[PDB]
Amino acid sequence: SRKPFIAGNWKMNKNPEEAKAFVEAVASKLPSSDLVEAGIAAPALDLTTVLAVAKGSNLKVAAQNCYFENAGAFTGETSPQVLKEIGTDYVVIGHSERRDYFHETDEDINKKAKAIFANGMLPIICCGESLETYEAGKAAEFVGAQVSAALAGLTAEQVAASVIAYEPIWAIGTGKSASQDDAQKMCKVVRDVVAADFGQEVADKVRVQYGGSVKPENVASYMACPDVDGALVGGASLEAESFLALLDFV
Amino acid sequence: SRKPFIAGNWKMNKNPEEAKAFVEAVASKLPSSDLVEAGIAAPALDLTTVLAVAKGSNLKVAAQNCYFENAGAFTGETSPQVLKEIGTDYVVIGHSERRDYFHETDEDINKKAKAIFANGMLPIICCGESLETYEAGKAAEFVGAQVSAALAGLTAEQVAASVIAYEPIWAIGTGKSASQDDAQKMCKVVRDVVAADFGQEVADKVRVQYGGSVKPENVASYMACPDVDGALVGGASLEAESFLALLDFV
Ligand code: NA
Ligand code: NA
Ligand code: NA
Ligand code: NA
Ligand code: NA
Repeated sequence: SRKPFIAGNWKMNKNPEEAKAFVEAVASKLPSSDLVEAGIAAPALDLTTVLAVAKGSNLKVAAQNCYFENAGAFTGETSPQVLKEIGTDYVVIGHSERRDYFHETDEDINKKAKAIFANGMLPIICCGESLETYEAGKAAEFVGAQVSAALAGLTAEQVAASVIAYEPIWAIGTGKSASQDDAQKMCKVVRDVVAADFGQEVADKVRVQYGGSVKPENVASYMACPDVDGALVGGASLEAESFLALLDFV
Repeated sequence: SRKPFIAGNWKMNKNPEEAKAFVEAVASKLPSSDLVEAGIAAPALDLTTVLAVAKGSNLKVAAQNCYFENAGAFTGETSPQVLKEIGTDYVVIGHSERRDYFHETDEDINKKAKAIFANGMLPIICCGESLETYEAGKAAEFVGAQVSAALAGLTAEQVAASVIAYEPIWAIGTGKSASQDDAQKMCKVVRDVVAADFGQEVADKVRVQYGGSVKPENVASYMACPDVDGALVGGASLEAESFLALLDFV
């Protein structure tokens, strides 16, 4: 019985005042912690603000990226050590946008996952295949390799506590649309990979989120699929009213 | 009559409480703004804390990097619009470490400079040649090209208000050392390219910092160089006592 987890990725949106207003509007109105886990991945500029207002609530707080060293000569980078000290719960890593624009590799993601656990936090590891890979019938192999690479070297206990988010990158365009069948098939691809590398017992504990489009009238249907344990939500997490609406399924 | 500018680049160091304690120890002890401009480039996690503690002082506040769009689907990026909204003065762009680890290009830097001005802040534009380029005898040409690429499209008034930091990359972690002679030579190369592109009047206003090994014991000797207007200082800016000691040359 894996606990569902809806994480809202604000991406590069909101200043601290806007972030503050959002958390004040949502933190005290989330469903009970036993029913669903709810969190926000906020910009680094906004984190201390989000954490202060989220204090005493069930809203989990995630960073959108971090570097793989605790400190040093890495101008412009966010430390996982500092993230932990300020009270951050999760760190999103390997998001499609970072693997794209910012050249992040499987090796960087693996290093980040290790750094995040070394700093007592939990990673939300993103994966997903391109349109080209999808059209070539290679989604399962590509995603499988990504997942395996990211987890290599973690302990069984660390794997069991990780979150993995599957993004259907191929469905961003015009002529492609993802369905519940896609979410289920791809979330199972992730879990089977974890099973092959760490065993079925570990695989059955790791949460796998769907990162494709979910809406209030469909979120429940997607989450009810056997291998889908939550959602990494983009645009719909930017408004309090919209984010809260995605927690209705519980 | 170019006002000297010492900027302490903390790089990926300090949590918010550490950042607050530092500002508390240096804000009220800085020299008059008429003598020297003093700033701190702090991690994004610490910026709101630095800004609030520095409020009312003459301590300038800088970000260590930002993206070139105000908002959007850029997971993990720091917005220049939010940097302005919180009150940031400067943004360091093109630092050697980012051009290295994150493959940042001259095109990225040019877009960032424009974004920074569009948002009402000032850039600290970093440049500098590799050991290979240095050994090839092509330092002047290489650095000149970086400066020209970074400033292309900016107005003469924007260039006059910009800050450019020459980093002797060939003498950072290579077993080679750079001296006051290299600082003067290379800071003049920078100013000469500004003069060529925007006229000598503009060039005589742009502040060119040195980004090599500067310390309290030797800062005065570098500042005496006619074309050196400051320093973008790393390790020596982490301790309060040491940062203040970089400001006593006037
Ligand atoms: Na499910
Ligand atoms: Na300000
Ligand atoms: Na190096
Ligand atoms: Na050196
Ligand atoms: Na000088």
